[PDB]
Amino acid sequence: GDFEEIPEEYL
Amino acid sequence: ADCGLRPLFEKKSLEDKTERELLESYI
Amino acid sequence: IVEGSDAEIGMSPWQVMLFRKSPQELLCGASLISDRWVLTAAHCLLYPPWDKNFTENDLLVRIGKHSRTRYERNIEKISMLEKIYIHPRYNWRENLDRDIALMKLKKPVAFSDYIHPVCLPDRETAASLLQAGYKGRVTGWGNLKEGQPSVLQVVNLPIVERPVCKDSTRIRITDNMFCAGYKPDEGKRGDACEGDSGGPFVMKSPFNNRWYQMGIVSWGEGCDRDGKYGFYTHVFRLKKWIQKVIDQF
Ligand SMILES: N=C(N)c1ccc(CNC(=O)[C@@H]2CCCN2C(=O)CCC2CCCCC2)cc1
Ligand code: NA
Ligand code: NA
Repeated sequence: GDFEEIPEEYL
Repeated sequence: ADCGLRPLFEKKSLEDKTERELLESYI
Repeated sequence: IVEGSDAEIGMSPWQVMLFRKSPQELLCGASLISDRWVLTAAHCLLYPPWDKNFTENDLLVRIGKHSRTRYERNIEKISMLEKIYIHPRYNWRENLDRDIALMKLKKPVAFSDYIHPVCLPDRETAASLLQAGYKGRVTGWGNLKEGQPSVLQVVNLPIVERPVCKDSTRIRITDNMFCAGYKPDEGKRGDACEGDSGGPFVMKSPFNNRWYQMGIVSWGEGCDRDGKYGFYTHVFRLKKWIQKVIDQF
């Protein structure tokens, strides 16, 4: 849930 | 090699707030 | 972690968070044992009764973290998995015997003030330190009770003698496990919990002042229940397998 979005680069 | 030595504690000779609890149990 | 406290910055620089890509969420704890290898609980990855079978591409490891939810820019490092290695005699069918797995990183992580590996025990350190009454330390971002913490939590817990471990449960306990926790009348309390899985139980050697990971958070009935104890994978017992895997991969 409540997680800050990570850099799209790591996905 | 360098394992298990924390840059912000052991490497600076600083102790964290509760590690002595562990030491004191090692009787 | 139940009845622990907020970690100090840098207090557990080997702490790793296993993180789901989609939906993005914490899955488990883990530990850094070198610049390219992470250690965790097998059940973090493979548990068929819950239809859990993650593969490399499902997952990331986040290293150097303190806050649970925040993206800690310029401090955490996030890594992709090359390969997951599960103990081949991991007993998910009965009691979680040999609850251990390695994860190899696609690229090595850079050490820093917040990122540093933990030592794995040698037979003598293990024999020295794995005694009833001797306290270790467990860390994690799991449940605060049977909600969830803002930052990494820490709690120190005594190793419990094996007959008390055995007599607290109906599960069949093996030599590849140990249990830890205060007895009901000992006054103090604390435990690992859901979410703490795969994280390290560590001890500071009095012989050379280094931290060793003696255990992996594995299982428990409830969290911080009176007369119940947290169970941990015995890392030294399975070191042979560890060394094999790393030695040949
Ligand atoms: N210290 C604690 N109290 C603690 C620590 C970690 C965990 C998370 N682990 C788990 O939830 C594991 C996964 C399979 C069922 N499970 C359990 O703990 C329930 C009891 C298990 C059931 C399978 C045989 C071994 C004991 C749960 C509790
Ligand atoms: Na029993
Ligand atoms: Na308990």
